[PDB]
Amino acid sequence: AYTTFSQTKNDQLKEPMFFGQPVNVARYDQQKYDIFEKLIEKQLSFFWRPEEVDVSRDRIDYQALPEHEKHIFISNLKYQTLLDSIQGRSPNVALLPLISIPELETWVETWAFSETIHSRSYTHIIRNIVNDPSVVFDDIVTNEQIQKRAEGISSYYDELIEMTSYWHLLGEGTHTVNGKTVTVSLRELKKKLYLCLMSVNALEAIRFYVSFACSFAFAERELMEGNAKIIRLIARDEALHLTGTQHMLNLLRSGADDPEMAEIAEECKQECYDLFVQAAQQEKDWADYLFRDGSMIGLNKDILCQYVEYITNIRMQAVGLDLPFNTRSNPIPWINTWLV
Amino acid sequence: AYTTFSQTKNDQLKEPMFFGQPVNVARYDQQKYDIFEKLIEKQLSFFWRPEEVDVSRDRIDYQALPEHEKHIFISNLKYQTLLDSIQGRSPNVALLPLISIPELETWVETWAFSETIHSRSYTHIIRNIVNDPSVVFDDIVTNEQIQKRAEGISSYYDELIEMTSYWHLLGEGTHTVNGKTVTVSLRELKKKLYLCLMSVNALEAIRFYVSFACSFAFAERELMEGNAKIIRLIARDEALHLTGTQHMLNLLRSGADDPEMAEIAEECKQECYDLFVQAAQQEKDWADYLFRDGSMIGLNKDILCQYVEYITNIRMQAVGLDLPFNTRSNPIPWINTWLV
Ligand SMILES: [Fe+3]
Ligand SMILES: [Fe+3]
Ligand SMILES: [Fe+3]
Ligand SMILES: [Fe+3]
Ligand SMILES: [Hg+2]
Ligand SMILES: [Hg+2]
Ligand SMILES: [Hg+2]
Ligand SMILES: [Hg+2]
Ligand SMILES: [Hg+2]
Ligand SMILES: [Hg+2]
Ligand SMILES: [Hg+2]
Ligand SMILES: [Hg+2]
Ligand SMILES: [Hg+2]
Ligand SMILES: [Hg+2]
Ligand SMILES: [Hg+2]
Ligand SMILES: [Hg+2]
Ligand SMILES: [Hg+2]
Ligand SMILES: [Hg+2]
Repeated sequence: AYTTFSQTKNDQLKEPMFFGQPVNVARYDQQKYDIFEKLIEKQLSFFWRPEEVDVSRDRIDYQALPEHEKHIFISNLKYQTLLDSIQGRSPNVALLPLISIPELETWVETWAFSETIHSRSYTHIIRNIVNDPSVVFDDIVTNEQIQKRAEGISSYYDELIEMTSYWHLLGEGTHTVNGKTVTVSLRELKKKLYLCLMSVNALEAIRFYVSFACSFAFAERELMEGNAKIIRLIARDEALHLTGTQHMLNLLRSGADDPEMAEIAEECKQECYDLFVQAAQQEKDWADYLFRDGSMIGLNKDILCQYVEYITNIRMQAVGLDLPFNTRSNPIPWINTWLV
Repeated sequence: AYTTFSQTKNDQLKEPMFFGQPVNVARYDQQKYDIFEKLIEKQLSFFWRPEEVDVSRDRIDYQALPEHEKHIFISNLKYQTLLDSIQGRSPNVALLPLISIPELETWVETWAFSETIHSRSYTHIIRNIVNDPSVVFDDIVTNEQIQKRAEGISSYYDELIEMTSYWHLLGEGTHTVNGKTVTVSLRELKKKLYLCLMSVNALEAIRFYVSFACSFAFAERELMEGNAKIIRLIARDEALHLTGTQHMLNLLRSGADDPEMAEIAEECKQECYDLFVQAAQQEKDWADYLFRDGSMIGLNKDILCQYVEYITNIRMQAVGLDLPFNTRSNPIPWINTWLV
């Protein structure tokens, strides 16, 4: 029941962010939430081209890196590549079919587009530091530790997409599909979308930042400067992306949008909390693999764990959740000079 | 059965453009088809911001225009706005769930993104020429003469999307849903995709170009010059978009990407031909409504009717279809000053 151009003349200012009438005319002279228009304008002002960044010396730096440092650097890069591969397509496939206001529709498409630029930058880096990129790219898919760290991301998007298709095809109700009873509940679909957004928020807010810390650890010793310039630019984009998710989530919580979403945000509060705790544990577990061949000065399992707890508390506080970790000061204040 | 990250390590150089394993890793160091990477590169190199175009004098030009000319200009602009509203979201929602090679996936997202910029440019123009943009935007959804084509375009996308959901959810076969038999055929889905792509090719290559003639006719008179600059940038992007659909269609019908698709194309060849003529006829009938109160310097019902046949022959020939109209040289070579 999805349509690329709804024929009903509706007041886009009164539609809910999600699950309302699909957007027909794309207009930007007015908006229900100006924050999304501001985010679009910001992201567009940040447009950058990866191939323009000089990465000619990163090859020399990487090649001369001790083996364990190569492992750390490349493992981190592979995870970043995984995230943006997923983030380039997922917002469009999973969220686009559910948006009912133009500013949010275009923000999602712009956001997704910016992630494809990130992916293009990783190819730019990879192709210029290793002889055979295929070894790196192929490993992203088969690496058990990389997929264990990311487990839950694609699966959540996939479930939401499947539930969305059932909704658009059959509508609300209890149906009989090939002899099996299938329930299509919009409230349940709203819950899935809501928790998906919270998961994406955690991906943006924590997963990416942990990886930035590892990238900039090399920038601190004046190595991989081409990669550093790129990660700085990517970080600037991710900051906008997480601002977008924090606002979507907090606006839904406010009850100023779909009233049902406000009820859902409250009822599912523990699930929100749980997914953050789970994501944090995954990031921590990754350290055992990251430093399997040795650590670096200022970058090891303990420092990584402290940073995960540090940033997780900040991000959870930002969306109204209790803090699961002991409070602490930034374990790696040097990261500030690289962010924003 | 769609996934945002297929867990199987596959050779992306050997997958078909569509219906293969969903793209997992986004890489750009290699490609099955170079054209899509080159198109991505070109499109990124053409990035532009509408707000940077001075449209301060279009206001007075528009007010000074005779009433029938205001109708011509605004009706045309409304149609362009409709086309890009649909094109900003549809390639993403309709094609992403079916693409199996990374270069094509990112091209589609880049292409769709470029369309959102176009939509933003129309808002820039409209808000600077009428005082109350709402009157213009609302008429787009309700305008009888416009919605004719709108529904026809949306239909192809909407049906493809619906059939794609059934395919991902139930797979091929004869299923039952609430007492009704629902048959899912990959062959029929492929035909749907082919028809849809041909329709988009006609939209990109014919519908847009007819509107460009309508727009640049004013530019020739040094009127609505801000609009002219924007449409010129839009036409530059559209040339890339049509290049992309022409390659997709030609690769699908030759049989080098998927034998079944080549077989289907030949099968529904007559349908495709009438599909194109129909689209041309619609643009013709439109030119009518456009001049139902008079003509202007350089454009009228007949000259526009001639341009439609001229461009249609060229575009249809490009994708292996017979020529429906008598051959002639360009009716308005002056338009070349503004096109690629
Ligand atoms: Fe990213
Ligand atoms: Fe992001
Ligand atoms: Fe366009
Ligand atoms: Fe286009
Ligand atoms: Hg999500
Ligand atoms: Hg998600
Ligand atoms: Hg890391
Ligand atoms: Hg780290
Ligand atoms: Hg829940
Ligand atoms: Hg919550
Ligand atoms: Hg810790
Ligand atoms: Hg299509
Ligand atoms: Hg289509
Ligand atoms: Hg026209
Ligand atoms: Hg025209
Ligand atoms: Hg056909
Ligand atoms: Hg056709
Ligand atoms: Hg004619």
